[PDB]
Amino acid sequence: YKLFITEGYEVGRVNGLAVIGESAGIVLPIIAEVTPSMEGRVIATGRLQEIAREAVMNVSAIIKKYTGRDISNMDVHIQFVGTYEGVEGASASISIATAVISAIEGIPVDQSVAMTGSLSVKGEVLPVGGVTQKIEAAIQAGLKKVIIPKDNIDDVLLDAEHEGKIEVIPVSRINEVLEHVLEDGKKKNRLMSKFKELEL
Amino acid sequence: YKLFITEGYEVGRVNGLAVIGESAGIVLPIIAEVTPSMEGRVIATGRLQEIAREAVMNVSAIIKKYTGRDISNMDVHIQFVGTYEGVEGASASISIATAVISAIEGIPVDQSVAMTGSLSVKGEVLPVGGVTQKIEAAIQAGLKKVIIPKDNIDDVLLDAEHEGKIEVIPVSRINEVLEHVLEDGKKKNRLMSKFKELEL
Amino acid sequence: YKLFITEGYEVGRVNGLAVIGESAGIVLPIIAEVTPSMEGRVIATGRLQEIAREAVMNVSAIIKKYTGRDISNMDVHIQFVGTYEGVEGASASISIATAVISAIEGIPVDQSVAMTGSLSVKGEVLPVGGVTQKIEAAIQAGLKKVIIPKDNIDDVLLDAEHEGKIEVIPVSRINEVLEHVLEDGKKKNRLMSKFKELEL
Amino acid sequence: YKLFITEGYEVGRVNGLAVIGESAGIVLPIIAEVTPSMEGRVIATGRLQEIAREAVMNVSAIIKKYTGRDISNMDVHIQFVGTYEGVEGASASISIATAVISAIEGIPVDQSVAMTGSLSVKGEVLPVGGVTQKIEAAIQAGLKKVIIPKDNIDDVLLDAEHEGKIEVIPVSRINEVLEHVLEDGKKKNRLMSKFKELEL
Amino acid sequence: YKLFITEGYEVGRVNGLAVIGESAGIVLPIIAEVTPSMEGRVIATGRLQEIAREAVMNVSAIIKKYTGRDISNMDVHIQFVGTYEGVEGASASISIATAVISAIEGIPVDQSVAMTGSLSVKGEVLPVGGVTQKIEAAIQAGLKKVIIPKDNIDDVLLDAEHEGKIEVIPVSRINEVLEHVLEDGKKKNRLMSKFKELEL
Amino acid sequence: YKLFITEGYEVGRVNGLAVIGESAGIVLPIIAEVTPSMEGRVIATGRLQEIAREAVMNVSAIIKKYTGRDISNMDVHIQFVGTYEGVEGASASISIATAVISAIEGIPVDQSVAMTGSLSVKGEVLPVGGVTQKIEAAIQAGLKKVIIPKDNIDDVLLDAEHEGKIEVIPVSRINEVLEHVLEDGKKKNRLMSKFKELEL
Repeated sequence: YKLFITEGYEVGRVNGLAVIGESAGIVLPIIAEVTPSMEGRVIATGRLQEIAREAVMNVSAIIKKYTGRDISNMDVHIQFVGTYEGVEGASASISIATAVISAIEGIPVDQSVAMTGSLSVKGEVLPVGGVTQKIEAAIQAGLKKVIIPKDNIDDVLLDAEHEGKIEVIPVSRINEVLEHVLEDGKKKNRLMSKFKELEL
Repeated sequence: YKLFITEGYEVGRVNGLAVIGESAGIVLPIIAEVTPSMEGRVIATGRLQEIAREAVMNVSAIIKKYTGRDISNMDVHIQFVGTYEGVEGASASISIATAVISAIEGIPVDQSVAMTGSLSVKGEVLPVGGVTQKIEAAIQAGLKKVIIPKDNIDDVLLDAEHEGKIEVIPVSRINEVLEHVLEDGKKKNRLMSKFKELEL
Repeated sequence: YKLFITEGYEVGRVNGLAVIGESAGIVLPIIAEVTPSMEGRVIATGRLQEIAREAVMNVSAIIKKYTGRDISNMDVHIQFVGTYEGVEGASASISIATAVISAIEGIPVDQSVAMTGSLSVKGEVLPVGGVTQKIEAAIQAGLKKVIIPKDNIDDVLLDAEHEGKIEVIPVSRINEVLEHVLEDGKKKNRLMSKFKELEL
Repeated sequence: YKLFITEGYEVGRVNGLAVIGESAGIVLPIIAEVTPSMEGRVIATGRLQEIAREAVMNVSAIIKKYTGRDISNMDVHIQFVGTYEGVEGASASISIATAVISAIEGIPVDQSVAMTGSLSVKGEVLPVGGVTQKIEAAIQAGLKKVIIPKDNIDDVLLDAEHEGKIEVIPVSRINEVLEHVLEDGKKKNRLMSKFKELEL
Repeated sequence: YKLFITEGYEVGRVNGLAVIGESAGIVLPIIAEVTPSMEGRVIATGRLQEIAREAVMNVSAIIKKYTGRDISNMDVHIQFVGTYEGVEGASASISIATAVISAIEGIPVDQSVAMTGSLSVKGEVLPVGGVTQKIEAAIQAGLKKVIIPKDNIDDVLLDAEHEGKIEVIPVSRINEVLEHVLEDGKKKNRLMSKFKELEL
Repeated sequence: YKLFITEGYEVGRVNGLAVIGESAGIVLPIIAEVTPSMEGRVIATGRLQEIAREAVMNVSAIIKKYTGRDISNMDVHIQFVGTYEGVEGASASISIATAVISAIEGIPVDQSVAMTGSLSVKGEVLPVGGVTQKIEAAIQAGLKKVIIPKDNIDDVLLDAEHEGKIEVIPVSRINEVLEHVLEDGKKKNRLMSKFKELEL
């Protein structure tokens, strides 16, 4: 069995990438759900819960500023699939942020893409460590694409036999991640129109 | 004596399956109780407490989204019957989730069924390890049925003399687990009507 | 001297039974005290502290559900009298649970009774090991009665000269334990009226 | 030199009695200090640290119940004077409990008294072993009085030439120990008034 | 070479005295360092590590009570210079305590002084064994002064040719040790003002 | 073959010097590795493991105080190359400390240097025994430089034909050792800037 899905589209689920130990990359699937708060809470358990809370608060800024969704009045649940000891996740991970936006908007995410990067409260995608290791993991998982921060493109020390078993997609801003992973359709179009101010 | 019940119906109690060491499967009975919080707490003690907290938070998402029960304002108590060293439980175990739903709704669970699987916050049943070992344990316990994730059906390496001393029931979503284990009646019917949106 | 009391009534004190090694039964007196929390804590030290924490959390469910006492806002102190190496106690021991209920309610417990059994969060008394050894210990201690789980009645391999130097009282639920050990009076009557829903 | 003081009054210091080997009694002076926690801690090091932690938790119940002092928000330091191999101390020792009450209340303790006994969380003084050996040690140390549990009075196998080189004071409850060892004055009177409910 | 410094001032370093075998005194230099804990730890290795842990916990009581320093949130490192087999150190050694206070406060210690004594959690200096042997060692090391507990002044069996090749300074309390060894200045004055309550 | 490298630069590896028997000096190469702790451990095996544990704890103080690295959350592995009977190593050896700093910082060490000395928790280099024997060993190994404690410069009883087949470098503090052995570059410069407070 596998803990990640590698093809097709799913709401609320993203293949993130992480590091275990110093340099063993792993695929870290995230699943998010949002519910009415019945003062909403971020609900996460386990080792990576702080990384989850930070990612949800940062994406909440962007969700409030650009889409006007009332995320402070929602409960946001973050699940990491597969509980590994000594995982390090990217702070304010873009995979968690993307999972949340997908779950709130009801727009499926491409499972054939993996991604790593740190989300700023302004919507930027900030550079992270271990990009080569994480790419290799995505290659081993048989993913088709990997999103990485622009500032980490120099940081890909592939191989000669690995370039390219995967498409690398550099990004500087969250709207770019969403263009690359959200299923095409009317809902995606409406959403992207709301981020035009972030582009500007 | 036995620590599990193997026939008839009980509110709040589910026969889960776990692994001890690498491959010794065991029946892991779960009992749940929910009380008013008099900001509710998840109360669990011992080695498997994190597995319990994760399962209750994930099922809480589904309970809030689909049934509208105010679980954040309830104390949820999770008990594992029999304290074994070096048990590994399925993350976000479906047995804990089912025990909680049974306890909140007051609908008894079939004790002749055992189950293993990981619950997603979206209501999916995700694949887990050690499925053959866990099935064997249920066979040894003289259970009649075992629920496993769909994605683990290939993972059943039974025997030739063991197929079939037990009915195997593959599942992809939590509402399926509930159809298979909750006592039939008006309360079960009302509950299942609330999950039709999960089916959809 | 003796570490246990064998006749008369005492608030907060119960003669539990345990096993040391494999089959040496011992009387394990428990004393409990509850104080305002001045977020309450369970306070226990030593080898059996986990058994104590589990028993107090399970009985807390029943105390909240049926009597409405705010036990989350109390400190609960559990003392085991006599510190023996390699004691094994019944998980979620009914003696600890009974000591707590006695201490909160201020209703003395019969010291001439010993008991063993595991408390479920639902209020059931679950079967335990070493029942013959534990009964013998109570006989040697000169106790008059012993409470055991119903499911362990077949498990009493007495002797021919030991049946009966003690009254054996089988139980299935916590309210039965309380009927058999709490001092008769108005406080006991009020309490038992609150458990009628557990009977039902 | 001597490790114990044998006359006059000192805050926070008590001459306890212990056994080394099987029957060599020794005077075991305890010194306690309490500080604001700046979630308080019990701080003890060495072989007898568990005995110390147990005694402080048990006396904390009584301190919270009867005097209302916030001991969970204090650091409690327990020192044993003289580090002897293979000392056995009375579980939940009344000497440690008395040292703590003296230190919190600022009321000096009579150094001419030694004591042994086990404190229950309810405030009782429970019987202990080796009472003759411990009394002899106090006699050899030239102490004037020794407090022992009531239930151990039969257990004093003195001599004919030793009865009485020391005053024996039997006790059943902690308030009695405090009446016998705390320096007389207004602070002692206030404190004892708070224990009247323990007498009752 | 020598393992101890015998003149001038150094932060964090104290010449303690110990016994090897039964009566061979030695100078036992201690060096301490305190760091932020980045729940602080006492870090000590080797044979005397328990003596070190005890001394640091006892001086921590005094540091918290009188100076208000948050020592529970500091890592305290204790080093013994020269690793000798079968050293016995004074329990809760005043040299370790002084090294810690010097290191936290940044106030140098006189290397021309050696000291021995046991620190109580109340700030007293308690008597210790082998005082003559330890004094002789300080004499052989060419130290100028030696601090000993008051109660050990009778215990100095010098010689006729050794009285006095060294100044003996008797002490009853820790503030006296600090008056005698800390470098004079504004920092020492501030510190000593905080101990006036210990004098009282 | 040789167990030590005598020219060029290597991360994590240092040529220390030790004594076998009374006066046979040997080159004692140390290799260190640091890993995330996945509460870190010092991992060392064999005869010199205590010397290794002491050196790592002392250098940890300096690493925490001056560079802010979280070494308590790292596993530190210390290997001694060549297992000789009856080696004596310098307590808190500066070679082990240097190997650790090199491994954490990723800055190679000059293999043409050997060193001996004891590290204080304050960062001083303390004198050690057998300096002549150790220097001779480095000469025989064909090393180019040897670092020794300042206080041992009088202790070099070379020869007339041995002065100088090697450069002797006296040191008083750890930052001096690092200036002399770490490969020049930006990483070394950054590190040395953090020790300026140790110089001061």
